[PDB]
Amino acid sequence: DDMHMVIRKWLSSSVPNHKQMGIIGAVTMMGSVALECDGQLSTLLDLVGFCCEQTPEVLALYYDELANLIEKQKGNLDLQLLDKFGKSLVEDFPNDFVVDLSPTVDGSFLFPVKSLYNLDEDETQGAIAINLLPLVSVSPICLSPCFRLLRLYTGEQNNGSLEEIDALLGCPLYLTDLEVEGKLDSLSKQEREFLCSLLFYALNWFREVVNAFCQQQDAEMKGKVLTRLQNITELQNVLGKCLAATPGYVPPPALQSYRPYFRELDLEVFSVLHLGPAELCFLLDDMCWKLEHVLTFSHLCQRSPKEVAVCVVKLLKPLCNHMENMHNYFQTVNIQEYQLMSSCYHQLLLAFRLLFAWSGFSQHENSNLLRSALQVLADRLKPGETEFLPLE
Repeated sequence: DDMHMVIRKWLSSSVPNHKQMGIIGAVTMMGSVALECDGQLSTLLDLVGFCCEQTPEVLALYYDELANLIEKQKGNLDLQLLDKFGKSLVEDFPNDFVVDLSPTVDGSFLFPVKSLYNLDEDETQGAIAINLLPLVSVSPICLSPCFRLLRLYTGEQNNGSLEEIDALLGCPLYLTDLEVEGKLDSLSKQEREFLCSLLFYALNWFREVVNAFCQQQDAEMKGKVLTRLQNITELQNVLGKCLAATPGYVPPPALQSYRPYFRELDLEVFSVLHLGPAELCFLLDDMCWKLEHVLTFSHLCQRSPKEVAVCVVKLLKPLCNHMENMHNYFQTVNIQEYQLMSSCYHQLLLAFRLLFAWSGFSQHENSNLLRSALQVLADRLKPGETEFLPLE
């Protein structure tokens, strides 16, 4: 009763500071049923809805709270209890964001709506699309939290996430013509600020979907993932020239100045390396930025440094194959390609030093991990047959 009272008091508190802590405590309390349980939960969620039904940012934090809850203890979460609280999203999401994809879309938008980036579905589900342009003018901020929770719930209900949300991967996106990026001066700080926000939201949506679908491996899925990665790098290249003409801008809470505003990239994404130069440079930059902090940001901190180390060591073979390809190219050997390859090489070596300089290898418990990594490198040198050779 005391906990419920303090949670309700914080929910009704006028100062926004710590009001988010109310929803944090609410999801923490709901975690207690993660083995008449529904009554107190219903009262708490009624209070939360009353105190945040008109707050979009609070709704975003609420969805993120469920996402973190499912991610943390998704192994043995109760299916029926989770469904009884989360059944609303199945109707909430497509009714809000899943718009019709008819070609007769019209309105008072600043730029025309074009169905860019048609997926592998050649008109199979043309009536389904993500109408971001009418939505910006259900709020824009909450899209990727809601998609994250939908993905996690579908993974809970069904082992393969394809059976529920398979059509979402190849959907088009409502956007204007990229050629307008050349005529930036025509914007006059009226259209430029409008389209900057839209470009950020498009990048965040693409990051969310590639984060969702990359871990699951199926026939032809990986090609769609790689094409989406190409779409991300093309959009980022457009955004660079766009933001070059913006003296200042404040993006939503969610060219490395805009690093923290992007959606966090899951550590499973680097399983994709098992590709052009731009995508490889982008992924390696993300990996190096993570290892520069962990081994010397909310999602990867959930797991210990030992888990990060074993996950990184699992990927050592494709890195070696890439390095050998770089060596062959440079021996055999286009200013842009030369710069890209030099950056990739410098990103490959920095990752190597950050792995091997990990202080935790001083302790004796991690002898097997270091022996395995050195075994991989030695097997890369010779034909094989390490046979558990001596350390020297």
